[PDB]
Amino acid sequence: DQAVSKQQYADANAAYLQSKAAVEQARINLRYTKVLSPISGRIGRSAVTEGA
Amino acid sequence: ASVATAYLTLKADQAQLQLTKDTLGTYQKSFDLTQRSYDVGVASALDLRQAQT
Repeated sequence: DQAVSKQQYADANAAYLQSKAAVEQARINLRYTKVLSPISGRIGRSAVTEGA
Repeated sequence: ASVATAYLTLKADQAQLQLTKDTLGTYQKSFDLTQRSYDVGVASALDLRQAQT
């Protein structure tokens, strides 16, 4: 409707994309703490046990 | 002299009537822009009331 001009939309869109990047960083850090196998194969024993 | 002053004040009041009508048009455009910016929640119900006044 061109009641709030394009620059005040562009900086808000930049803030939205920076918040998406911060949530994607936090989603990576919460994708860790459940450590995934990098590759598939036969696994050895746990060096540290449940509690270390 | 009286008919000259009466004709000139008639022209002046018609000219400023046209200008007041144009300001009413611009105020109405400000009001429906603020009403568009009020429904989705950018502007509260205070700027809308100022534009309405």
